[PDB]
Amino acid sequence: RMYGKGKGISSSTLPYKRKQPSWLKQKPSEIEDAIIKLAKKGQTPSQIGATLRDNYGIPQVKSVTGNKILRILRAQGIATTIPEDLYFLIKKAVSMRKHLEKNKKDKDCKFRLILTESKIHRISRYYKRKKLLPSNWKYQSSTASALIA
Amino acid sequence: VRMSVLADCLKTINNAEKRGRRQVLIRPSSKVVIKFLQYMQKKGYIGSFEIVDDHRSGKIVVNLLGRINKCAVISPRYDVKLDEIEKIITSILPSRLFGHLILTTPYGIMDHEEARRKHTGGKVLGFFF
Amino acid sequence: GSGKPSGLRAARKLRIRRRTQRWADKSYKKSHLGTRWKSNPFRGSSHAKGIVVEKVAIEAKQPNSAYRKCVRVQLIKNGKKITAFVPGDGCLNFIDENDEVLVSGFGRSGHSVGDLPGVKFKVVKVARVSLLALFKEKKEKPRS
RNA sequence: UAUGUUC
RNA sequence: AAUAGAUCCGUAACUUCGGGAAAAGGAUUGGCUCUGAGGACAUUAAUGUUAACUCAGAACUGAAACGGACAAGGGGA
RNA sequence: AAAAACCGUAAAUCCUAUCUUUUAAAGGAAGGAGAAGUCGUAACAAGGUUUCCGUAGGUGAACCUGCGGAAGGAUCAU
RNA sequence: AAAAUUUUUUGUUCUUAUUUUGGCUUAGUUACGAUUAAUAGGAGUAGCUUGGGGACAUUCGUAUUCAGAUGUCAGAGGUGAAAUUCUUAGAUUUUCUGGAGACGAACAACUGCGAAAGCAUUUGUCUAAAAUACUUCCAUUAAUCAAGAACGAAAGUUAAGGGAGUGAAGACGAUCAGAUACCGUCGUAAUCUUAACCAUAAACUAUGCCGACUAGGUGUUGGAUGAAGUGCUUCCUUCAGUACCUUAUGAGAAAUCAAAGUCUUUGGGUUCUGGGGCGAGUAUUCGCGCAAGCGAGAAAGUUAAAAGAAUUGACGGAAGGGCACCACCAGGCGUGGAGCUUGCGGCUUAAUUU
RNA sequence: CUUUUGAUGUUAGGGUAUUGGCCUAACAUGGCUAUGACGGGUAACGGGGAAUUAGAGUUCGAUUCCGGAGAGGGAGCCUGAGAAAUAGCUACCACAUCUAAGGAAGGCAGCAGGCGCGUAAAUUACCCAAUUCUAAAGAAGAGAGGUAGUGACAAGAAAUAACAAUGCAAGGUUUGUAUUGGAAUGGUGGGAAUUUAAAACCUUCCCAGAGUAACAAUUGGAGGGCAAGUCUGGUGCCAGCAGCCGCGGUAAUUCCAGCUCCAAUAGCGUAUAUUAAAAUUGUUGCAGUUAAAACGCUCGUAGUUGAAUUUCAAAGAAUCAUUCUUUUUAAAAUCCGAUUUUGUUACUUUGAGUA
Repeated sequence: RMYGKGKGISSSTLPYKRKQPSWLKQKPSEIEDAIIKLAKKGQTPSQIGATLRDNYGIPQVKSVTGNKILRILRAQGIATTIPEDLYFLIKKAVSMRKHLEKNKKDKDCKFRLILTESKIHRISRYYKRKKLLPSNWKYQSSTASALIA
Repeated sequence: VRMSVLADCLKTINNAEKRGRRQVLIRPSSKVVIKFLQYMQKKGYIGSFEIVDDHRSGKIVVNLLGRINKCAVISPRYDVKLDEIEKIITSILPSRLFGHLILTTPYGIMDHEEARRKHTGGKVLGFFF
Repeated sequence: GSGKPSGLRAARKLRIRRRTQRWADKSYKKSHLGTRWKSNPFRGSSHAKGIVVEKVAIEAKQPNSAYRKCVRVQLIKNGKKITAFVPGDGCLNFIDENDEVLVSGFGRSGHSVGDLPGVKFKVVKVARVSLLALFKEKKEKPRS
């Protein structure tokens, strides 16, 4: 774990079968359109995959079609300018700062906000080392509330 | 963070045949550990190991003969010339008559004796005796 | 791990650690601190000539009981007052009150030796005549 | 469950 | 009585960190002849008209003198 | 050729400032060593108020007391 | 669009064009072109999930204390014993009412949460965390870290408020040879809240963080899996915590340690710290601080030990047993209370021999 | 930190033998730095090398050779191919010589030598014979250099005897051992050959020339560490010894002496420094619960370290039962069924150049 203690090995393990499940006679001719419609209706790719697994019964979009969900979203041009995890971290930091402004006596909240901003800086450094984020992206803490956009 | 995979592999091997369990599971397989294991095999220190090739950087199960006194890695992988082979050997191995100091060389994984007989010493990997 | 950086590019860290840490032992600090030249009276010399000021008896340590016969020497090289032990049974009588005397260390560098407290030097010859040549036997000529 | 030094 | 204007340089102890401070302490300053910098306005990137005194630099010059009169801190422990 | 002037090279001297090293000193205040010195008994046993930490105040001295800690406690325990 | 080749107008000299190829645009064709998804990490989703995690507001509880009332009358407090103190103006005690501040018992645990310091009345809101489950997403984004930053018990400092109880200082009363202490009565600062400082603790599991491996059992906390006594309770497996017991042909100087193991068969990664004792965490200097002080931090000199663990003994205003008239007790008989002999001390001793 | 006083760069020039902020003018605001700039210290000339090393390391290197710098401290300059020269010049500072007082003259960190300083270091010698340099180049010079003197700095070889007979001890007529008594040989003196520039030394030969072979070995110890005395006198907690532990107050195995013994030996002690010992500086290779030592805790940059994955095998000759040697097997350009290149670096292998 990045901060604190606890190994917490809870996760999801993909099946050995890499290919599309045999019982799925469904055709991949419209699964990408389904995810595109879902993203248009407004869903982050994580919950797009979750909704696809639950309500559509088509696990491992990568197995159904040899291309992964955020990748097809980018290929269609729908993908957001800020990656999902970084945006969620920014939202958490914005909420925490909004709370702290009212309660400056919340030392624990201040500490965890420092931790969250450290994570934000590390992951933004990674994303701008890749070309997934503009080189001038900084995350100043003043206008992050509207930076979600 | 595992850092070195072969170090953990050899430490697990060592603990295993110190316990004398005759069969040991090495979880993070790699090509380097595979070649190290084949060299140990060809020198007769282990049996017929089989790599369980799952879709997830699979594992290895190796049969032990109760035959290895100690296998270990050398970290960092010091680059050794052909000249300092003797200096490393008299400091690492228990005798000049048995034991193997494993080098990675421009011509692959090999021990000190055949590295000498083929020239071109390289980087040190580990040892077993 | 091991407590030390073992990486193939950790030579800077290891070297700096050793450089800082060698100041922690008495030997290296004593041999490499610039203080020694000004602190010790011999200024790094093995021997020194001086002028006898007077003779004094110094108490031995508590377990023993003796009056070690030492002399107070004004070093001509610097002008420092030192105390030098006079070896031998009746060698104090062999030295007068205003003579040139050659003194050396007591064998433990700057440390006291035996039950004698605070004495770090010993007389080796007076009036350029050896105390050994005067005491153990009169094999050499007497006092000039 | 008063106090009670030193060699 | 001693300088004392201005420009450039330099400025300690101590300190309530704001000061001390013009600390202390140095150099220069005239005249003349020049050089450089700092604006505004019109024509189909380029060419003309025109204004303040303000700095900086260089030659030359003189009985080495120039805040030439006036005006104008003595400092320090 | 003497001699003179002006740029330049620039020794040397002096003033000022700063730094470095060494060094005197009324008085003050430590440390170490010595001797059978004086006063008490602080610690080691529950050391006779368990000991110790941080902090603060007080007292001839060791030390005492308050607050919060630790067991290295005198309790591994209805 | 240019290069190469050739032909060529035409009096020291002016055209040209032809054909192959290096570069731009325009349909088609390639096996056209993206490695896993780490018992790495981050993000997400879900649970009549968990928790004394945090902040703000709010609620309750007895106790204590103050004030008022109430009934009665000699004491009440306190101690080893007392005294200081309160008390016919009614102390203490009984009952009731109102106020105040602090605290949050019993439940309460070798239990929970938190990075640590720390966190325990109710309820609400805000906020975060962790584990678990996942065929959800990204795909190396990670580990440890000089400098640097946040937090950091108590005490202390500053300024307002609060001020019951306790109580550094102080004042008395005791004890004692003394007692400025331990004990008692009182009592200022402080303790509490708010806003700032301070940045230190035996801040301790005296044990840095990440990773791998190595053994059985008893529990316990939070999830998830499967099954069964009665829509409901237990058992099985497993993950993540958290202790304990045993065991080591493992370690260690040993005490002991499941890590303090896998180390002369010495190398997984990384940070910090130490180098005999005293001087000394002193002096000096610098940074920080309102101050107290904090962080960094010597030297001269001095010294043969200091230090750790364990064994035997001795000792204990340590515990548990047992014994004795050179101990006491069921009980008495004497000496020193009476005078006298004798030995020794001692007393002047030519010697009163020792 | 540097940057007015050139700091970093551009442009133009000046200057130089030449490049260059080397300098000048204008312009721009750069240059270096926790991978330690800028400072401070060095009892710091650097290297070839030296000591100690099992391997790592630690310490030293003024000093044969190479490079640098200096000629009391600075600065300036002439000649010259070459000097910012110093047994060349000019000036200042500090010293210091002669003077008739007007003025002159100097630079041993060259060779000797002297004073001073010190713990600390040699002859005011001989010669250009060798090595080599300079010249008008055989023939002259050279304190370069060589030779000798002083020289227990270091280093090497190596005397202080060897042998025969009884007596004695040990042993089945074998070893050691106080007396005799003849050989051998240096040390030494002299002559010579020789050597040498001359001389000296070595070597060689010839005369003498060893019995207490007086031709006489010392230094430091004898409680332990550590080889060797509970032997004899003196002293009596004094004197003294003792690196450390300790000894010394009447029986001192430790002091002062004698005898004997031990160690090394023409050498042996002492002092200081340094290396090993020291795995007590630990990369190899230390330790951190309690011996010294995990930051109170977390975040975090530099640094250090970082999961797996992309081209695998078969067949053939030779030692002994194995080991060892050789060929190919995708795709793109090369040669009309065959002809031949297919990321960078670290690292590693071979060379080159190594006084």
